Amino acid sequence: FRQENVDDYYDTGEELGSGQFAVVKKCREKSTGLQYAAKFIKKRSSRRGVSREDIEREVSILKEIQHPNVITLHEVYENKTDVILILELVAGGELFDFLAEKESLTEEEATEFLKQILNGVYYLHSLQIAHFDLKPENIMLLDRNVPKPRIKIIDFGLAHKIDFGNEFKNIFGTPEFVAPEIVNYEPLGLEADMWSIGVITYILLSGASPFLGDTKQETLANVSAVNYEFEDEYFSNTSALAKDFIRRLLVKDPKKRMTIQDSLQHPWIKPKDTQQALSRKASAVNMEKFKKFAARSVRLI
Ligand SMILES: [Mg+2]
Repeated sequence: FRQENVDDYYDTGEELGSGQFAVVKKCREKSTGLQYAAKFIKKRSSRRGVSREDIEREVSILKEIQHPNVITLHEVYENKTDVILILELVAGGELFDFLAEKESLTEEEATEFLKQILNGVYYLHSLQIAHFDLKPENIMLLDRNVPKPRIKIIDFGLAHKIDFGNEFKNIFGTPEFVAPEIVNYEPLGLEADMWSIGVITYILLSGASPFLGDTKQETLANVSAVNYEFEDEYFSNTSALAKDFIRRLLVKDPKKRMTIQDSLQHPWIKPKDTQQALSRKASAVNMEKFKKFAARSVRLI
């Protein structure tokens, strides 16, 4: 990690964000004039700060990843109190906020945006990296003011390189979005991201959250038992192909769940014939419900 003062290389401005042991400022690199985001992460052994091990794992994954749909790490600095990630400036806001500004969305147009999400995940999974926190607030746009906005997956704070010879178990993430193996403290791997893609998709089409209960206890029980329905109220204009794609992801047994590669060949994403393309063209997002959803931190432990 770079030992120089980040201020010698960057001018820093306004706060873009803050979470528990971090703050994000917009910054401009002095030698090039280009803008980035600088995330200052408080170093911890002490119940304040992020552990060295977690900081290093997240940085080691960011340094590896280079793909148009995943946020890029520029440089990393360190002083006595922080680690500072200089990151690509991802300034278009959340995908669902952007989609909720539109009047309508066919299933065909929704798959367009989903496909960029699938391609970023396809790349991560091909490097044996599980993201482990896929949910709408981690799916952003690079710049909303262009003909075809680019999706960026962000926030690799929970990402792990999958180790063939050693099971990984942990309890983390947001209850609405975590796979049953996370709720049951079972072996975790790439499949958990696939389940969360199923949840993002179900919400994208309906504006409803599939497993959400009135309490945290109920949500977790719903997740663990895979207890969800496609209610007519929300899903009466959704194609059978959509619902099949979701059904193939929201699967208790991780070995039976569709993989990223399968997902990208699914006929709802890649129709094999005219009939399938027409079925997709005839269905559309429940935009009135989806707008309420977009207009509405939360942790497993
Ligand atoms: Mg986030």
